[PDB]
Amino acid sequence: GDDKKELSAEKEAQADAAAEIAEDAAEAEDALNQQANNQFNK
Amino acid sequence: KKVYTTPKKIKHKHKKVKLAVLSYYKVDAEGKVTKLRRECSNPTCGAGVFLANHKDRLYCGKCHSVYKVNA
Amino acid sequence: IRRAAYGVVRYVMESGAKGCEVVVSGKLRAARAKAMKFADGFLIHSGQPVNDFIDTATRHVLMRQGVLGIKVKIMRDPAKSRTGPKALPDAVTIIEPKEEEPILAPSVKDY
RNA sequence: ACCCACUCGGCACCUUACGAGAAAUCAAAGUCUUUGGGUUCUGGGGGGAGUAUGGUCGCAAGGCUGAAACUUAAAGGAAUUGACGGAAGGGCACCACCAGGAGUGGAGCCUGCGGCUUAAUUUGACUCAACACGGGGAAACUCACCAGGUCCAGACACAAUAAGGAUUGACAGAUUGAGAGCUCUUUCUUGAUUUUGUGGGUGGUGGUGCAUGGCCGUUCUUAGUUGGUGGAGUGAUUUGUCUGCUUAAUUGCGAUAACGAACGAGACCUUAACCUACUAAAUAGUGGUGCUAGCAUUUGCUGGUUAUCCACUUCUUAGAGGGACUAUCGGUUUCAAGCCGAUGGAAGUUUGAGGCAAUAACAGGUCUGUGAUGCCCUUAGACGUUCUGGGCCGCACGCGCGCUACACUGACGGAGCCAGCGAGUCUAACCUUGGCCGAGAGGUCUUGGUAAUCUUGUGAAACUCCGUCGUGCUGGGGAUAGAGCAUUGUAAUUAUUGCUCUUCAACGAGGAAUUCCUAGUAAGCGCAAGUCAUCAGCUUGCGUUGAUUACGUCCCUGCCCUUUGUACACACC
Ligand SMILES: CN[C@@H]1[C@@H](O)[C@@H](O[C@@H]2[C@@H](O)[C@H](O[C@H]3O[C@H]([C@@H](C)O)[C@@H](O)[C@H](O)[C@H]3N)[C@@H](N)C[C@H]2N)OC[C@]1(C)O
Ligand SMILES: [Mg+2]
Ligand SMILES: [Mg+2]
Ligand SMILES: [Mg+2]
Ligand SMILES: [Mg+2]
Ligand SMILES: [Mg+2]
Ligand SMILES: [Mg+2]
Ligand SMILES: [Mg+2]
Ligand SMILES: [Mg+2]
Ligand SMILES: [Mg+2]
Ligand SMILES: [Mg+2]
Ligand SMILES: [Mg+2]
Ligand SMILES: [Mg+2]
Ligand SMILES: [Mg+2]
Ligand SMILES: [Mg+2]
Ligand SMILES: [Mg+2]
Ligand SMILES: [Mg+2]
Ligand SMILES: [Mg+2]
Ligand SMILES: [Mg+2]
Ligand SMILES: [Mg+2]
Ligand SMILES: [Mg+2]
Ligand SMILES: [Mg+2]
Ligand SMILES: [Mg+2]
Ligand SMILES: [Mg+2]
Ligand SMILES: [Mg+2]
Ligand SMILES: [Mg+2]
Ligand SMILES: [Mg+2]
Ligand SMILES: [Mg+2]
Ligand SMILES: [Mg+2]
Ligand SMILES: [Mg+2]
Ligand SMILES: [Mg+2]
Ligand SMILES: [Mg+2]
Ligand SMILES: [Mg+2]
Ligand SMILES: [Mg+2]
Ligand SMILES: [Mg+2]
Ligand SMILES: [Mg+2]
Ligand SMILES: [Mg+2]
Ligand SMILES: [Mg+2]
Ligand SMILES: [Mg+2]
Ligand SMILES: [Mg+2]
Ligand SMILES: [Mg+2]
Ligand SMILES: [Zn+2]
Repeated sequence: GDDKKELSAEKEAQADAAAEIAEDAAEAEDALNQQANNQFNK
Repeated sequence: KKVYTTPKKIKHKHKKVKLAVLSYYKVDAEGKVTKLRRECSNPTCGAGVFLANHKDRLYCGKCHSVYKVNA
Repeated sequence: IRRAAYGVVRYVMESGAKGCEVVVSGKLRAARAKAMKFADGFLIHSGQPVNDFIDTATRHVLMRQGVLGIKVKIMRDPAKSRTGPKALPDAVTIIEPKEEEPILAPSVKDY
């Protein structure tokens, strides 16, 4: 990264933190084997 | 590194011949069948397996090696 | 890089951490390796209060170019300890005494 | 002559700065985009170049005047912070010195390193911060090297081969170090699990630590790093973060355009010292009482005794508390944080000792710890892997860590006899008391212990005492070597280790140098733990004996801190 863009770093990072709380807060609420050898033993 | 060496003569591996040969049985006229190359005495060989015929030697190959039956 | 890292710091800061730190080591997209510290808030380093209040991990992320180290440090709220000391050994709290309405004529009470 | 006041005109200086400036600075460098007193002159990105050419002056050397083609994106000013100095000033430290201790450096062997040698003698690392380091004590293993021999453990996809057999295995002989069907001979066996090729994988102590993670070492036995509001500046930045004093410390006091704070130091955590009181202990001990042995004693002394009972927690164990905060007093200073002294106290060097550890730095070390990793390399006559056997130990020599000695503060022989940290065994052989055999080394029959329970009081060693030697390379010293007997292990040859006789070297205190160290320390001494089948001259801890001499300085060396310069900033590599 470079120091020229650092604002769009912090804002999209701010924005990534909100989507972890949204994913977080919503999630607090949100919405035989041997026997087949024995029965085939005939 | 070093990059090659050694005298000469790479070695080969093996064939398993060709052999159309599991036909060794003799049918007389219509139809009686008599066996060639006597079969084998071990309980692991149901006498469907035979013994190789060399000299001295007769030998069981279904037993991967084992046994010396010499007739 | 900074997006993801800053976002992780802000989520752990949002999470009521006293403070947190994200260290990225290794090489990104260039031949020469680099290292970047991302910290916010309060953390401590020396002494046993480390052992109580800070969980650290390191993780090797293995990328097309190479391998990056990520060492995440988080300092929880000591006051919220609930098992441990509840503050730093540094903490010293005096109790705010009172405004006294002074004296009296001595008198006496009886019951 | 001198003093004071005043006034023109001078060489300068001081403080401001209303003002100006990119700034450093400036009573002009001020009276400005609010742009005009008068006048002369020069400059118009950097080079080419003050060159060519002409003119002109010169005895000359050279002066004056003075282009272009071409070339190039920066070059230049002032200031900032870093960084760096074969600059100065401060400080700190036994990885610096003083005062001294014991040495190392010499010698023999032990070990690592280089070198040579070698089929191979695998390889990292080279000032401090490489060289008893890679936990690196290699007989196979390990293992990476060398001489040879096997095996695929070559997933998966497609193709082709092919049930009339894709393919697998093997007895004897041959062969081979080999009881490898490696391969051949011979001729049975097997049954779609492979084989062959393409593509794609897989493994590799193969390469790159100069592509990386992680870790670690080092700078640092250090003390440094930042931000809020406010002050300075157009700005980057700066103050805060400072003369002085104090400290182990940017530890504090104090000074103060700063105030008030954060990381680091401190605090904290672990471990050692003290608790006639807390709660307890046949897995710790004490006294009493029985049972009892031996001395002598009218009694008393010393043992013995897993329960024979009763009591207790001083001594041993570990829970939870308590205790020191440099306290009290006196000195000494900014009249300060501190420092020295005394008394008390378990303890007053941060109580002793450690663990943790800010920002940053390095092309430090490590792809040979890793199923951490990119890329490169290789991958069936393998750099995968296993087996056999050597090698890492190879010896004209150079270097580093050490072990043992040169003896009479001793060797040898009796005799005395005291620790602390440790660790120990089920598909197993661990720690081992005891009993017998054996000169020894060891062997053997039993036994207690998954352990405060047994080994174990680990009855260690130095040390203490009584003798023998008597200063003689000696009875100091034990290298070298022969012969024999044991132990581990499949395997002891190049001799794993151990034991007995014999052999009996150098070394008569170590040149130039150079290491470590201040109190239960240095130094002497052994023990356990790690390695580990066997092997410690090694390491990590432990206790036993236990001093001399500093309580300073900045001379050396090393580093930190101011200032100073810089054209460095990929930062003196
Ligand atoms: C006399 N022959 C041997 C004798 O030499 C000695 O050997 C041991 C050896 O076996 C040890 O081997 C070790 O192995 C275990 C294991 C868990 O690794 C360790 O716990 C422990 O240190 C030790 N028993 C070693 N550390 C010391 C030698 N004296 O003791 C055992 C023995 C068999 O009697
Ligand atoms: Mg790194
Ligand atoms: Mg600390
Ligand atoms: Mg004058
Ligand atoms: Mg020009
Ligand atoms: Mg150092
Ligand atoms: Mg020195
Ligand atoms: Mg000296
Ligand atoms: Mg020597
Ligand atoms: Mg070598
Ligand atoms: Mg070393
Ligand atoms: Mg070696
Ligand atoms: Mg081998
Ligand atoms: Mg290999
Ligand atoms: Mg293939
Ligand atoms: Mg490196
Ligand atoms: Mg480190
Ligand atoms: Mg400010
Ligand atoms: Mg702190
Ligand atoms: Mg008694
Ligand atoms: Mg007690
Ligand atoms: Mg006083
Ligand atoms: Mg390097
Ligand atoms: Mg590594
Ligand atoms: Mg690799
Ligand atoms: Mg590898
Ligand atoms: Mg290695
Ligand atoms: Mg290597
Ligand atoms: Mg390893
Ligand atoms: Mg890893
Ligand atoms: Mg050397
Ligand atoms: Mg060393
Ligand atoms: Mg003696
Ligand atoms: Mg005991
Ligand atoms: Mg004891
Ligand atoms: Mg002699
Ligand atoms: Mg002797
Ligand atoms: Mg060995
Ligand atoms: Mg070692
Ligand atoms: Mg001093
Ligand atoms: Mg130079
Ligand atoms: Zn048979």
